[PDB]
Amino acid sequence: KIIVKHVTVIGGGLMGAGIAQVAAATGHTVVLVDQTEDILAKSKKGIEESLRKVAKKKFAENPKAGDEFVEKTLSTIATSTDAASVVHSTDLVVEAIVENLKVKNELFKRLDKRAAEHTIFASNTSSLQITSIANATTRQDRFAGLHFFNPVPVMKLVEVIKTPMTSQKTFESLVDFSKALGKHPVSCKDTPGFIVNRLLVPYLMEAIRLYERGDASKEDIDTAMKLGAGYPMGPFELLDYVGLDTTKFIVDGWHEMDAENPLHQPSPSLNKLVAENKFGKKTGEGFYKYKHH
Amino acid sequence: KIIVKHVTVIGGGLMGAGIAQVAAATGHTVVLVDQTEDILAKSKKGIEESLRKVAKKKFAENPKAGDEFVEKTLSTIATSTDAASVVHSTDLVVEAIVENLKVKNELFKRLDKRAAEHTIFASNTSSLQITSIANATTRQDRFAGLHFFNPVPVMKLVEVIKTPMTSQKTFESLVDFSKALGKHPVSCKDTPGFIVNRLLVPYLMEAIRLYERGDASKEDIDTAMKLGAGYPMGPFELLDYVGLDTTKFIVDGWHEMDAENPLHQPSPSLNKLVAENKFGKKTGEGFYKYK
Ligand SMILES: NC(=O)c1ccc[n+]([C@@H]2O[C@H](COP(=O)([O-])OP(=O)(O)OC[C@H]3O[C@@H](n4cnc5c(N)ncnc54)[C@H](O)[C@@H]3O)[C@@H](O)[C@H]2O)c1
Ligand SMILES: NC(=O)c1ccc[n+]([C@@H]2O[C@H](COP(=O)([O-])OP(=O)(O)OC[C@H]3O[C@@H](n4cnc5c(N)ncnc54)[C@H](O)[C@@H]3O)[C@@H](O)[C@H]2O)c1
Repeated sequence: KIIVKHVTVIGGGLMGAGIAQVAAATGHTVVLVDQTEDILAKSKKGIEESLRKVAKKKFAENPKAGDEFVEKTLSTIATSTDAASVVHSTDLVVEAIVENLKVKNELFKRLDKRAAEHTIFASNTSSLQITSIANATTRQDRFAGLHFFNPVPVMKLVEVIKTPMTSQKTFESLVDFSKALGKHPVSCKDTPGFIVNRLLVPYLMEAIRLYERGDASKEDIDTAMKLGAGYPMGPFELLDYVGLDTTKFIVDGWHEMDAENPLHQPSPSLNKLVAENKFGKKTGEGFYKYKHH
Repeated sequence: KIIVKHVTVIGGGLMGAGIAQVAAATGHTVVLVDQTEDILAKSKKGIEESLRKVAKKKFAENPKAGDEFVEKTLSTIATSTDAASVVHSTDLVVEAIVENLKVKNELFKRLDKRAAEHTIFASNTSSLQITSIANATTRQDRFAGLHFFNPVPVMKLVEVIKTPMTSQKTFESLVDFSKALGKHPVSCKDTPGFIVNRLLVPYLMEAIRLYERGDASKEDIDTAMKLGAGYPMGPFELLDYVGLDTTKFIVDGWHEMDAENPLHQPSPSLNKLVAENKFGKKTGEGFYKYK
């Protein structure tokens, strides 16, 4: 077996940055990639802030030990603006850039040419077909989905997505990598939503519909699911948390593919908030208003 | 206003006994009704056991008081095999009998003729139209749904289901009672599944379907929802907890009442387990095997 040691993370946004942090804090050598040296600087700055915050809590009894912990993790994270310049010596590429099929394919089609023969390619895409992105290369046996959850340093789950072309060898290596990250990998076919979103999102939509239908208030529904179902967050609270735009985008996709399916019918309230740019906790307001920090 | 103090709980089963216990534990006078003395005898025994299990921990430093707390509570629960003889002056009737609409209606239609004027009637039914029961009486203004969750003494949520005919006075009385029970009432219309089950059951069926499609294993799905969604139990673990037959029954109902809706399509796997009497934990086996 070829064990993942060097990881190239493409995209230093909410997800990528978190993936880089966890990979680096667990002993992997990482190269975080993004479009500009500024974006990278900002992303790395966010990773530091997050680590120091974790350190000031784990090593509360010893600041020096906390600093060392942060410095060692942070120092194993290099940054480059062109992934092509470093994949020839990387073991795994984890992509977390814009959720646009064409962009991702252009990305992987090119990297395919620079990457070492054993290099595995993985996409953290939530709504696109791993199979579609994989066929943008001739490395399908070494391509799969590696789906994380926000905040990455905190959420322990990772969905390892296998296309009909992914090799068992590629699959096992990602499972191993997942455990090496301190996460718990689960397996799922390359089907829309995979496991979590496929069971989570349609439920959140049903919650919105029960509310639009006026059967009960948002507040009551949230109370009902937290106390009655034991959920950490009521559905409206979670919607604002994951992002109403993020959610609408996923559902539009499903609706597009099967407009006749009632489960994916659009939500007026959801569309309205998104139109009004009320994306949730991101913009200080979604279905609920939040204290603009 | 109408302050509920004397309560009639019809049905001393899983839900019934729990409602009786919490009502009694919170200072209400309670009369528990069921079909036989043996059933009632066992129901009241289960209540005593549950109360004692608690007292032993809470009154460790003073067992005497603990036993008195239990004594007081049990002595505030009466039992009867004849509902009609009890409702003449009760403030509230909470029903939790077999999920059969006919039986329920006959029950309430009969009791409507016995209950005092101010008496409020309420059903704990999960998959039935509160309206399809209130109309079985002429007390529609004092009829509502009051849906509790198992274990009643643990679950703090209570869904107060109001119908178009339900009085506001009746509504606020049930809300006040819910709070008196130390519970937290939420409001919903007499729409199927109310809030909780309406949003939970279909999700659980979807989990089964993902499994039946061959997309992932039950274990991973369970793990996925626990770690990825922060749920206490994975869907299959929960299905076995709430009961597979219980669930199937609710899904079939919605399926018959609207066979066009994809969320209510029957599950081969679910039906099979029910057929071969594998109902979940309460049977030692459902999607998983226990003990
Ligand atoms: N945030 C979530 O809830 C979540 C959870 C799981 C998976 N995802 C998936 O992860 C991916 C990124 O999500 P995000 O929330 O981290 O996004 P984001 O907008 O926070 O960050 C994306 C980063 O990608 C960079 N980027 C865009 N195009 C690029 C290109 N051609 N080359 C290099 N870098 C490029 C941007 O500059 C940006 O810093 C998406 O595919 C999304 O569907 C999101
Ligand atoms: N998941 C649950 O267990 C749950 C949760 C919420 C609501 N409910 C609802 O609560 C009610 C009962 O559920 P349960 O789980 O307590 O059931 P159960 O079968 O444990 O207990 C019902 C009790 O009702 C008695 N009963 C039946 N018909 C009667 C009649 N005509 N008169 C007097 N007693 C009668 C039985 O003998 C039995 O002891 C149902 O309407 C159901 O839909 C169940």
